[PDB]
Amino acid sequence: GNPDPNANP
Amino acid sequence: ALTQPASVSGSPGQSITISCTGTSSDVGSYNYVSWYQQHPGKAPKLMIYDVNTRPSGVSIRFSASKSGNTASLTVSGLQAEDEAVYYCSSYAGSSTWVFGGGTKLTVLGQPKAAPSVTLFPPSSEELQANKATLVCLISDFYPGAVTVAWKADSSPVKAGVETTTPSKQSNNKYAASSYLSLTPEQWKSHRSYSCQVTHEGSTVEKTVAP
Amino acid sequence: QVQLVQSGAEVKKPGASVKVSCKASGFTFTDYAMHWVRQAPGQRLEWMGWINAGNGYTKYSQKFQDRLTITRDTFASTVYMELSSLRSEDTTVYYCARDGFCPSNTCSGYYGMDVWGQGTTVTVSSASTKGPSVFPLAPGGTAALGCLVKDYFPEPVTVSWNSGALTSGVHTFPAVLQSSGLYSLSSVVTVPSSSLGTQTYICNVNHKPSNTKVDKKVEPK
Repeated sequence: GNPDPNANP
Repeated sequence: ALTQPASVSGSPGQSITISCTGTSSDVGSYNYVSWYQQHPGKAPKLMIYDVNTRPSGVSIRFSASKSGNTASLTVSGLQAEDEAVYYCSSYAGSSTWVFGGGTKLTVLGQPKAAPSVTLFPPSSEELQANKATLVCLISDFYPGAVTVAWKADSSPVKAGVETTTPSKQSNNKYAASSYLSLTPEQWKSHRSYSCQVTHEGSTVEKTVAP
Repeated sequence: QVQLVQSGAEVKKPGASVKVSCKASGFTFTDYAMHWVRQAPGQRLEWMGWINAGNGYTKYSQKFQDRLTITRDTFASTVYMELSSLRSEDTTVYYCARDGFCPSNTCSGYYGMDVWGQGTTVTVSSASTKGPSVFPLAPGGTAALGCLVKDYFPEPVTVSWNSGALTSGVHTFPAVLQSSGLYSLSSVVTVPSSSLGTQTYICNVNHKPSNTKVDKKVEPK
């Protein structure tokens, strides 16, 4: 589980 | 939209907390919760990012945390400059972001001020223009909230009323205006019209007559 | 310094489009992403979408997907938002804000809108430009007199009294927006009652969008 994902499109 | 209380208040030197409740899809899922402070007429300023990190230069009086789906900003040692609207935000997945509805932070302390009310009748010039406007000007009040009621003779009038939001004057008290639009014949058909301004439960009334 | 400078205010008809620019300086443009966020008067921030300044990939809020495009020009270090099929609810301030661009699979420390433009006001209304009608609000102790600046579009108007010579006791109130789409406001000055009938009081109204200037003497009836 990744609470700090890559958010950028 | 993330859910925040509409307002929070405290006295100088005290601490307050502002909650921001989302869903397990945003606040509950990620460490990308930020808080923003916005003063009137200016852009927001970042006060916290990554749930609890203060950006450079931000006062240690600001701190935040999260628990489950609720994030909380705490402002300690309240100062008058902290009066602002505060927003939380969160990542929401799929490269999207969501804001809270904002919380107005009031710092208690400012003395109470009763409104001054001035009521003007329609000018003869405007009546000749086939229009009639009564103008109720309300100034120098604090706190910044008033309600306005209009009467034709003693009877309530709701049609034709337009009232502005209270706006902060240069002296930090508030002003507002209320306008009643009528026809010229409605204006001349009554013995008087009144503007009634209620502020913290007390009411002032001004009356004008053709 | 590190800054974002946006283009100026716009007035638009329903169904038109508006294109706002945001020019970046002081930092390496393609290291970042840029959001657009907007705010109706007295209301919340609303996220619209963002672009990566380097690779140009975008994501829009589903609310805006049909009528919003965000574009960038790296050589000009500029981002653009274009919002089509405008409606009255698009009357807001629009802000651009810098955020991070992460190349990794884990991205703590990248996100947080740390630099904001100054905002661009967009007004969407069916009204056409129109100058105001100015009506006198006729008057020991003090008396109040004024002038009602009625039925104009768009904002703003300026009011002075006696060509700026009278400043004490002047209060110009924020405008009301009527259901006609037109604005009205009032300016009142409080004066010594004993001066009425000797001292002349003239309100000076300037509405620069309609190129209208009005001077009106206010006198007891």
